[PDB]
Amino acid sequence: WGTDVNVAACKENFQRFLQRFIDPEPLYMQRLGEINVIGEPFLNVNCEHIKSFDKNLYRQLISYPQEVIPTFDMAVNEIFFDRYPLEHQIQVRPFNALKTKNMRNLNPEDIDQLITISGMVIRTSQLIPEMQEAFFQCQVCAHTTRVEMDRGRIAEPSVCGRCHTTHSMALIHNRSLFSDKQMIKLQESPEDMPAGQTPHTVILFAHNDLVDKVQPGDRVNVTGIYRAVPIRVNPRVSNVKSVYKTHIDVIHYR
Amino acid sequence: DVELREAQRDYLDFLDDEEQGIYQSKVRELISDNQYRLIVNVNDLRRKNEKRANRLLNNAFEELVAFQRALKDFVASIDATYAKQYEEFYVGLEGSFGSKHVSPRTLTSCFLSCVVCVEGIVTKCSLVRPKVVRSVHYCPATKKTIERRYSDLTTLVAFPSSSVYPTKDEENNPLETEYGLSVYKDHQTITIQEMPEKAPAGQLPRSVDVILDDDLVDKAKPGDRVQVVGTYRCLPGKKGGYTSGTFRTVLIACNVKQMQPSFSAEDIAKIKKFSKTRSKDIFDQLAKSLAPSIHGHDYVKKAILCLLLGGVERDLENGSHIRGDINILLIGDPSVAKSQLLRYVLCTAPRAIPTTGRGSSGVGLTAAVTTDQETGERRLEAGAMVLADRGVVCIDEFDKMSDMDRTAIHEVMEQGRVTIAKAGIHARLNARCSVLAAANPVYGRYDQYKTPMENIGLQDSLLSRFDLLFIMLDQMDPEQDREISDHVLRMHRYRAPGEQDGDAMPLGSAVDILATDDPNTQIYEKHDNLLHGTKKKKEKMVSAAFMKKYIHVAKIIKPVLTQESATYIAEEYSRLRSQDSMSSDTARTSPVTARTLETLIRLATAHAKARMSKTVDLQDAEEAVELVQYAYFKKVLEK
Amino acid sequence: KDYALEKEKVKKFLQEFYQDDELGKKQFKYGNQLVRLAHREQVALYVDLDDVAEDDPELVDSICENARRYAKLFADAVQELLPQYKEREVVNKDVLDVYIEHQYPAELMRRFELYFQGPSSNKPRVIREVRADSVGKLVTVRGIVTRVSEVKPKMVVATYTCDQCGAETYQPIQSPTFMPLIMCPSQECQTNGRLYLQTRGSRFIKFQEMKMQEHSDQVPVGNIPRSITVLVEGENTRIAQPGDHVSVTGIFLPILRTGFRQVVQGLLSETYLEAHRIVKMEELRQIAEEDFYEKLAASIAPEIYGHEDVKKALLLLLVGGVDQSPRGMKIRGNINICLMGDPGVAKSQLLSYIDRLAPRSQYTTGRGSSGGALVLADQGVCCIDEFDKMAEADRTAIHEVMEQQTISIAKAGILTTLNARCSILAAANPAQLPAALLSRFDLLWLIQDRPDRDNDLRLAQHITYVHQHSRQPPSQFEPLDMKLMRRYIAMCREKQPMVPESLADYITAAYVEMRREAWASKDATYTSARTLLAILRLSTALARLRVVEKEDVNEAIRLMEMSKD
DNA sequence: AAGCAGATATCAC
DNA sequence: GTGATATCTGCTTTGGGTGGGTGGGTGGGTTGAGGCAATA
Ligand SMILES: Nc1ncnc2c1ncn2[C@@H]1O[C@H](COP(=O)(O)OP(=O)(O)OP(=O)(O)O)[C@@H](O)[C@H]1O
Ligand SMILES: Nc1ncnc2c1ncn2[C@@H]1O[C@H](COP(=O)(O)OP(=O)(O)OP(=O)(O)O)[C@@H](O)[C@H]1O
Ligand SMILES: [Mg+2]
Ligand SMILES: [Mg+2]
Ligand SMILES: [Zn+2]
Repeated sequence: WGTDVNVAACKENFQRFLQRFIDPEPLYMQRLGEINVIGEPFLNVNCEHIKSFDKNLYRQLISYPQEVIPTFDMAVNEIFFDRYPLEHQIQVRPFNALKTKNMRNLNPEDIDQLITISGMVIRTSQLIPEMQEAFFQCQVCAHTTRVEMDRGRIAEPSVCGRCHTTHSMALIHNRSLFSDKQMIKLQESPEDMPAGQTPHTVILFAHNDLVDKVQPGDRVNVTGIYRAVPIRVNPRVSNVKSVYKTHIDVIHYR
Repeated sequence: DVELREAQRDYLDFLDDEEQGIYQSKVRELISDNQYRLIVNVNDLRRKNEKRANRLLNNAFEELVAFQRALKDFVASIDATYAKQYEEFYVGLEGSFGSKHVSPRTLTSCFLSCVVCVEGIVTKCSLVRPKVVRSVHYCPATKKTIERRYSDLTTLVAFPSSSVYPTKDEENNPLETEYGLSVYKDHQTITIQEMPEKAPAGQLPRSVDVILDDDLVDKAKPGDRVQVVGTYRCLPGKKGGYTSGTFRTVLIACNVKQMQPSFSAEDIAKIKKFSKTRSKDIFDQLAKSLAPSIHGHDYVKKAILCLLLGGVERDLENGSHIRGDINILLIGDPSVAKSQLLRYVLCTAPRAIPTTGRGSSGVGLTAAVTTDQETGERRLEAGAMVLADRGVVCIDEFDKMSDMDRTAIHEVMEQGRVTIAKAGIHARLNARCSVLAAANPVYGRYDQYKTPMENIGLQDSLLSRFDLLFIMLDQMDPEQDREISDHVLRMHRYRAPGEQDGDAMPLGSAVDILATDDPNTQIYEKHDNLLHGTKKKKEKMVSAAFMKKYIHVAKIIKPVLTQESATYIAEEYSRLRSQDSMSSDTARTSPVTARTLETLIRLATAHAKARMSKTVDLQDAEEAVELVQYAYFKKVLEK
Repeated sequence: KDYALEKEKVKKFLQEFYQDDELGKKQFKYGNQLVRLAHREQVALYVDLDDVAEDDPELVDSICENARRYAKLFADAVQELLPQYKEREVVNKDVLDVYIEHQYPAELMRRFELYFQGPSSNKPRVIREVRADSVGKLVTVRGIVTRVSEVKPKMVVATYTCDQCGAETYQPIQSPTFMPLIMCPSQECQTNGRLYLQTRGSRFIKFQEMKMQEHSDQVPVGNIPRSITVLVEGENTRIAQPGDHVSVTGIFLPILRTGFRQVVQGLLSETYLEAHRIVKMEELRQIAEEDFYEKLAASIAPEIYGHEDVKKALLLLLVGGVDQSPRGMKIRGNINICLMGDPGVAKSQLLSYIDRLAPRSQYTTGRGSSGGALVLADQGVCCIDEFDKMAEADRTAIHEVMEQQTISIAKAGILTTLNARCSILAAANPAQLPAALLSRFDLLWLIQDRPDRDNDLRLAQHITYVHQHSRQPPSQFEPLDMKLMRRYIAMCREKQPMVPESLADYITAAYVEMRREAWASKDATYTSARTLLAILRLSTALARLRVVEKEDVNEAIRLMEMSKD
């Protein structure tokens, strides 16, 4: 991977951040205590605090959110389990208090980076299930298998292990494991619009507990990762267009 | 093979004619004017080699290929560099083709692979698109270039070559296209439709599809009347290894002609002498000569002459605009020849679009959206008033148009522009036309005891947009009845010299033009006893052809207003506007406004044009004032 | 031709071309930019072909005939020269550089762009004159931008990594579509893996698509304007907006089809223009110092005669009044005027003038368009001609704009609000418009032309002169040109004058005087509480021309009472 | 041109 | 010598009007003009 990210060093740095940072008892130690009291396993962290304590950790968080955030989760989980011997492990949600970008100025250089934008919600979709683990059953011997999804691709078994028959494993859709996804359309704020131009719109994708957290009409600051995805020419071919489409993977709503 | 070589030899012999020199000189001119199409007259070819002409007209594609090869060789002989300049040289045909003169109804399968000349109206045009002729590719690794040739069913030598460009060499090394070294030619498609007057009874006109390539692109636009010389071919196609056996047919054009006067020195001298002969009588004579078959409505004819001549439009340095087009409205009782005057203008004016109030819509008047034949692109098609740009629109049954449809005419009538804001299209179309409208009063027959405003039944703004309004009344007067009856019966007794007694006009007609140039001027029409009567002939009639040439020449002049004319016009405008109840019986047909002053200026300028004068003088202003005085007031009878 | 000699010649031009700078008088125009590109303080290099023409016109001809080839040649020359012009290390390394540090195609390391600035000898064309003989050549085209797309990422080089052997594969892309790679081509995987696209190792570029249109004055008689598609990349993006007049230098190319659509389609192709350069198209104090309000008002449509006070009112609508309260709270400054009168009194001419003068404006007719112009006129002026010919739906939209300065739309229950902060200038012919609409206008001017000999004589003398000379008759003070009038209007608009405490009592005294007259008149005047706010709005507009003073209130009062007659 | 269905020759054990 | 498994061959695809309106608009395609019922 083309990243100057050492997982162990990042985890140690973030644990140090939770231990020592003081809001101008560490603030996030109090937050973890409140998490234990309440039971909601979500820790919101202000990126400005991380910047103040450590400028390298902030720079790495902004440049490589996908790699760095899970290490933050590991650090918070370890620290929390030390201080207090929960349905799920705690998940960090870094956010920026103010927008760092305008919807009109998103650029290719921002692809796969953590950004914050302000806008007004106009539409939200119904829930979309995403397969996480597939369930297979042999159509001869009824032997069952489970396969983990890997980058949107599944490795369908070719031969049953128990009876060795070939091409006998059928995917049972409703025995698989699914997670939630939601499509949201964010409209550019009236204040930031240049005079006489139609508003711009952006697509956001929310997952798991962030689905249904906003409704049409809301005015929100969204922190998330900017993504670029290829577009197929038609559903049948594997040809793609040279111009990519974009969306934002939501990490935090305000 | 041998026949092709012999044909090429014959054609080369034909173009090398210095030993009368017409085609040697034509090719030299082609070189000088930077052209790559030579128009050949088949009459000369027929004179010099009859068999070669018959083969050319009956086996068109092979013979044209040989002809173009010979032309390229001859051009190379005169100048080799020029020959290298152009990929191919084309041959166009003109003259008399005998039975090959057809219409879209008579163009049948028996003319396949033949040269034909079709006459019709252009109904549909397409966008110009490039078509690849030769492709050049370069190999960066191996540093060599390869060329490819393409052809399709539409080329002279039909072959269905592959459209896919090469991407790699026989060796795996990749290839890149040299677009600036390749060759492309313009390509366009049009439809030509049978002339409605020629169609048989009860039949909607037929149409044919034509392909224009290279220079021939954009030679014709919808609404034109054209003569296209080309070759007739069928385009057979297959799908899944199956053919229906029914094939589309196309005309591949080699020449396009329009059907702009051409002036000889003698005609120019005649026009100059006619202008010089009289000072005041030119306008009156021209107006008297306009629509001979209608018994006099003298002021209306003068107004129509002014409309045909027009004014001078002003463009100001700031960018403001003042129109020069003159609009006329005629409201009248039944059967006073309003529609006949409109039809005369339709038949005589260079660009005239007919329209009926009940048969037209705002969309059809201005412009329409639809999907492009190719790609399904939202495109615009011109309406009546845009097709009439720098022309005339004749609207009959004006009072029958819907109010919403009528409102769309205001902007064109005043500003001359059409604003299209629909289907994701934002355009400003030029519709700079003169409106000639005819209407009936609200009660059908004008009620003299009611006021003009109550009879006309139109809003003051629309009336203000008309330069002149004429109330034409049918008053039973025994002397006027005698005169009109004599004129009408003389018209109905007339029989054209060619026709025999008892002949009936046929419904429809076969193709009558047998050449591209008509095998068939005098100032005054020859006297005919029925057309003109037995009167001593003191008043002479200007002929139609001379009138068409003279009006064309006069429309280009731009008279300049002078101080004396301006003073007279200002004083007369003040008198017209101030005068309230100038006659107690008298009532105003239309309100007097600054538009009336602009109308006075326009009419004076048109009058000065008729004299071919460079300045507007007092006589022109007096004539304009007389016209406005006649038009703007009407006596109201008291019971 | 052998392209190695051409590349050497291009390098030579880039290296030893020097031009007389304004101050230095001898500077290397492109060596400095090469230094900047090497250090990455610059992205796009624009080669002016006039400079190349100075040295060797033949190379300029070659470039113009086969531009897409020479673009690559120049880019290669620049890429080869960059190392030699580098002095110091790059201060900041972004994600791509970190990926690089942690064979490569030559275009993966490229971070600059090369464009041509067309020669001055190549005069511009209209979209019609760009024909098949121009395919692959460098041309300059003029038009109006009608549509622009949001900037999007386009892939230039796709980078893959094999999960098994961990090698890297590269796929340069030069087509509107491409075929992604799947299976690793490395020897190790071949002797015995799946490829996956790495967005961090790939190179993207900013991409934009726009449509251009022909100028109306250039369309031939009885024709419809044509349009061309312009594809914009890199540093040429975000320059053009809908409505601007642009001159685009670029390369005329056909659109490549892909897949089975190559086979089905014949020898015909769609075209586009590949954009290379997009170009958009104390005496002054003394004019401002004395009688400047009278001079500016008289300069509105000088070819029109006699509407002195109406012209003064229209100037106020242009400056527009103060937008903020004394505490910074937003308040409505836009001034709405309606001109009601009988036909042929220059209402449409005055509206047409204001549209041309206003920087942002839209002219519409009662029936020329229905069910959009208001949005494009935000922060501008919306001239509504034939104001009494509109439908109820159009009337409701105008009513809501004069109230909330926004436009609300509902797409099958999906609501949306658009900014409509625009001034309304309406023209109508007296018959019957609803009173709820007429009371919203700050100034309701009834233009009545009663015939009178001397005035009609004077008007005729003016109009005849304009027809005689195509300009207004001379006067003691010369009207100011539009170019110069739009400067003062913009300059005045920057000020934000405020109304003092002291004037409160005086403005109040004027309001009751106006109210008393309205009750005494017994006519259908619309003097209400709304009138009081109108006095302030006009008073601040008058000051913005010249802290409000008693003289601005006097002018505002006089202008309004003259309107109610 | 791109991809699935069918046919079939071919390595390996 | 049988079971994969790798190679090769032929089909048909696209949305499109020469493939029909005697397939059907619950299989899917802007723009305008033209009949209805309810409307005022
Ligand atoms: N003054 C006239 N001179 C010659 N022919 C005339 C004259 N008046 C009427 N006619 C003839 O009588 C008929 C009048 O029909 P026409 O359509 O011209 O009348 P109109 O005024 O347009 O009527 P409407 O308002 O009913 O349409 C035509 O045959 C026309 O040729
Ligand atoms: N005072 C004037 N000075 C100069 N030109 C004038 C004047 N009044 C009218 N005109 C001219 O009269 C013609 C008609 O003017 P215009 O079309 O602007 O009138 P309008 O008030 O908009 O009419 P309508 O109500 O019929 O739409 C234009 O050429 C305009 O130049
Ligand atoms: Mg009639
Ligand atoms: Mg008007
Ligand atoms: Zn099994």
